Amino acid sequence: FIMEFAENLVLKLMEDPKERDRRFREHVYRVKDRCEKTKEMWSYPMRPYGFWTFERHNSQLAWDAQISQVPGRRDPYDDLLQHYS
Amino acid sequence: FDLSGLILCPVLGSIILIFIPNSRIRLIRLIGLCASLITFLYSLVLWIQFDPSTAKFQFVESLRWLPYENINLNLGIDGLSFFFVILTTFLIPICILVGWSGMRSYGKEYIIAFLICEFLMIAVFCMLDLLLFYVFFESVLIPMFIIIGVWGSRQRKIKAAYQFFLYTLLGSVFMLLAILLILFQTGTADLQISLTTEFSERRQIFLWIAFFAAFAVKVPMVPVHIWLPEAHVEAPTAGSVILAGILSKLGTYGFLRFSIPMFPEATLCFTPFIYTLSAIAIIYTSLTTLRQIDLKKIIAYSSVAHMNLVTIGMFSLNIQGIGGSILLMLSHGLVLSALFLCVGVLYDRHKTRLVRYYGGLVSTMPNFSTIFFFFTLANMSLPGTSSFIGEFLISVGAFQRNSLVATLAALGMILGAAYSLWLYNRVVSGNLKADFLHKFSDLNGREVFIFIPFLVGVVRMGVHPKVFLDRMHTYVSNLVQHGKFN
Repeated sequence: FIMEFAENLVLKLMEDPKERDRRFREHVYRVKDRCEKTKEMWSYPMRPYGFWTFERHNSQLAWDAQISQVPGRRDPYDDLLQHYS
Repeated sequence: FDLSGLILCPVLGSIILIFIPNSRIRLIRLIGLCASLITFLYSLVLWIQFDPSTAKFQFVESLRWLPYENINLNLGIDGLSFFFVILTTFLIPICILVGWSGMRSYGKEYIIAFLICEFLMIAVFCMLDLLLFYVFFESVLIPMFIIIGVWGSRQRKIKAAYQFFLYTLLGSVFMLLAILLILFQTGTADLQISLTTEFSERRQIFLWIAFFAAFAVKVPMVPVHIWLPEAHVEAPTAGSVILAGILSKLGTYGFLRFSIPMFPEATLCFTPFIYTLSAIAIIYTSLTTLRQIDLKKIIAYSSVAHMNLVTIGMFSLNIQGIGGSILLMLSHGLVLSALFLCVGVLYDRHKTRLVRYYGGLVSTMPNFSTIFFFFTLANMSLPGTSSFIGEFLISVGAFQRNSLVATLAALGMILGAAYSLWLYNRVVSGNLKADFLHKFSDLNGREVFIFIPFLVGVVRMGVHPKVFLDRMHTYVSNLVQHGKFN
């Protein structure tokens, strides 16, 4: 009965071939999906397309529109007309 | 019973030794030996649960190293790496057992370095990720260099360590370039995807060239073998055992795993190149082993010749050739370890390596003479030994592939039966030189026990190689069948 117990213990050891194959397939599919995702992540250029339209990059326009009435940068005719009216 | 547990066993013992005072040398030795033996038994339990039927990697474990870029840590075995894992795990406790007598002078750093090396070896052989495999591949460089430099016999240890480090670093660096190129091309470093993805013929040629350079630094070929004899000569006996039976086998493992199946067309294109390199290396290295004066140099050049036989046996892309290559890898690890242990015993007794001083050791060391004769026979590849099994299977594959290179490799039989016999006769046979050596002692209990597993392993793998052969036929068949679909 010692050999029978040893065989049962060895069978309790090892791994289920069905579970091993399923895990292998799942792991390979996951790696393939993630690697194509990382390749498309790397494919993007460093300079974005819309960077010239971004609000953060176009920060001078708002400030200068706010500050356009300061005497240091006024159009002379604007000052003339505001004096006239 | 998992590979992560196998990797973590040396770590716990290493930490325990790090946090123990150096004055408790008995405790340090006992704990290191216990950790090594526990890891060996754990690896054996992993052996009694290995499935030789499937071709998939058996105990696949996934850990999150980098969630992006697909460099997650994958731990797995398939049948080829497995016997190397067992070999390293078995050979580590032998290294601690060797320095048992004078371990206080060595200190706990010796055992800590060897345990860290064991950790690195298990990590290398249990890996399904190319980048992490390279990481540990080059990690093994630290402990061996430190061992050679710190515990070398004489001042040439500095030059030997420098040569070893520089050669291995250059090879590893070119391999790193190739691996990063593969990563950028494929999007992942996973072994399964790298095997199932194509490469351009020019890209295959360049990547294979880089990998071949990296691995040929490890496995000694014609131009890059000169660093190995000096490294063995200047390293301690345990360091020589490790460097002979572990690191070269690492190199040939990496080559066989990542070069042959990944780049089939490149391997076919470069197959005559490695055949001629291996034949030239075998003949030249055996002939230069014949005219040598240092024991460590003799066994180191024998290592070079047999490793070149291994690499001549892999591109014989058939079951016989590849199985013989793997079997002779294991057998040569055992035989090199045993021969370097014998030379280390001789050096520890009488602090010299030249064979001019030695002679007539039958009358004073009969057990050592018997052990040395058996292991010189194993190096010679006498029938009924594991080295013979590997060599004959390699020659069968080489004759099925290319008769000329098979004959050139078989010419190594005559030369290997020459220097082995002549060295054994010089050292053991003859009359005592009482003027040079006049006090002698035979092998003691510790050394005799150390030699016991080597004899049993060699005899079992030679007389009945069925277990080792059947544990890898599936992987060998799948590896040869990888390129084709017919």
